Amino acid sequence: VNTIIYNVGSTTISKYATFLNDLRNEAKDPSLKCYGIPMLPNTNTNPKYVLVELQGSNKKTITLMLRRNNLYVMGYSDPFETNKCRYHIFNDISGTERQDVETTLCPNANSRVSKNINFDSRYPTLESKAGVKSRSQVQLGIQILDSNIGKISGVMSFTEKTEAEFLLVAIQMVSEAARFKYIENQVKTNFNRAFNPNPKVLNLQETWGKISTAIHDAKNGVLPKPLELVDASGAKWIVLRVDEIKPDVALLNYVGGSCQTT
Ligand SMILES: Nc1nc(O)c2nc(CNc3ccc(C(=O)O)cc3)cnc2[nH+]1
Repeated sequence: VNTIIYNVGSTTISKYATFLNDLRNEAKDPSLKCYGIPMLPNTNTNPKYVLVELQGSNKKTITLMLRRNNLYVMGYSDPFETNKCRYHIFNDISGTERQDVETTLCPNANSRVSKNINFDSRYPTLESKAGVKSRSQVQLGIQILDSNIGKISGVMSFTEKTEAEFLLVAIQMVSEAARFKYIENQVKTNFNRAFNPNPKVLNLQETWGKISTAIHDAKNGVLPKPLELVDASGAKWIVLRVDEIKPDVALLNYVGGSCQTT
């Protein structure tokens, strides 16, 4: 498994771009692509994971473990106490995958410790733990991510709110930013400040699977049926072609079957 290292304590937008660029290049299937957009790989493809080491300020680091097939965060780890590696697996991880999060995050079986994420990765759960009806109320931003890392990295006890807040922010600035060019650009336009995720960034996150299927199944560039998304103002946004949603998409969820590759 490879790890993409990103210095959150000291960056520029070009470094952010390079980061996502490296995570996409690593996550994507070396050949799967529909309409010129890279597609994630089939679950049987190896490696099945990719790590993202987030280096905050004050020597506070957190490593994220992502599944390559759908870019989902399965858990995270942080340097703890002396030679310890504290892994936190999402509660929606099951079977062998739970051993995979533990061993892939903390290879040294001798010094690794467990600290379970007692809830799933679904936004409504994360939002509920963060104590917000919508993640739109939790601003995203570099300095913010850095600050959330510091509240967890090495700290024995943090609340589910503190934890959910870190997750919400990290999930969107990492995997959601990698999945969508639009989301990356939003972060870069507000690189030096805190910003609330707009209706389009959130909708994109919620309709990624549909968009990916729709584009995979697209005929000549025509979406099987009209896809109803929402723009930045929160207005209805009906897409009929791949050219209309493609600019905002960097990676497509793995969708089984052949497709118009270009
Ligand atoms: N990076 C990452 N990691 C995960 O573990 C993860 N899990 C999910 C499932 N849950 C959800 C819940 C709500 C919505 C939504 O409200 O749009 C979309 C997906 C989605 N997106 C995810 N992204």
